[PDB]
Amino acid sequence: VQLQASGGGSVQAGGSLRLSCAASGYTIGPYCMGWFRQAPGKEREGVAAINSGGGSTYYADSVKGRFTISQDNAKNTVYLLMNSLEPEDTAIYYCAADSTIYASYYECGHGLSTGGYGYDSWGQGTQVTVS
Amino acid sequence: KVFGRCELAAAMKRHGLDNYRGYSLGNWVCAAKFESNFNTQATNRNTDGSTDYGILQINSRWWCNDGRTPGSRNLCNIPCSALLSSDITASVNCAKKIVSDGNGMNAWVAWRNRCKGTDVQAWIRGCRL
Repeated sequence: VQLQASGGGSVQAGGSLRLSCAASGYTIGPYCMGWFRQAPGKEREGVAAINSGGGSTYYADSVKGRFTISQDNAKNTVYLLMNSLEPEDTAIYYCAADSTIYASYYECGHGLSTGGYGYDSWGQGTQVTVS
Repeated sequence: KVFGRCELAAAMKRHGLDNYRGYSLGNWVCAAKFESNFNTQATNRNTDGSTDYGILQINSRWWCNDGRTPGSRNLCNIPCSALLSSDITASVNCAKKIVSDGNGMNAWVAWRNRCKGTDVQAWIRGCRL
């Protein structure tokens, strides 16, 4: 697939931003849609994920209670509402997807803490800056 | 029905799984071992309300219909109950559809973690095939 996202930008601490992402090239999947981020000079890390089927959500402890991931599985899109943003949230945010249609139930949150394992598709990256 | 190792191997071979999509018979036997311990009546409930069924623990939000999650897919076009039968035909036919869509057996995480790269032929060793 090809993932394209929009939204983000710069905002003052305590502010809010909403990221959007659309997948193109799928016919059945994806199975998972999620968000990862990479701060300056750091390794990429997971932020949130959602199962296209069922809508179960998963979040990194660093964003629990402030971020909310949602989707529109019929249109292969995913969203990330970011409230109570802080300077430490500044980073390049990536939309990602897992195209594998697992046989048994698969928790999309698995890839969040495993270096994005399973997520085979990635967006180009969208800057989020919190002053 | 709880199959014996060789009994299941023989049934899977009769149903054409040996070397299906490039996976020798042992891969399938090993996958069934770690998914259901060879029990056709194995089921597991998930947080989204879906259920995994049978020897290969096939999920109801994608592959079969159990009516418990309206709007879900039924890619194998079968009632999930068919996956619990002592007759493994339905499970085999669905597994063939799953493994042939482009992800191979990686669709079964248990297979990837416990079977992939091992001496899978060992699972059919000593069997009358």
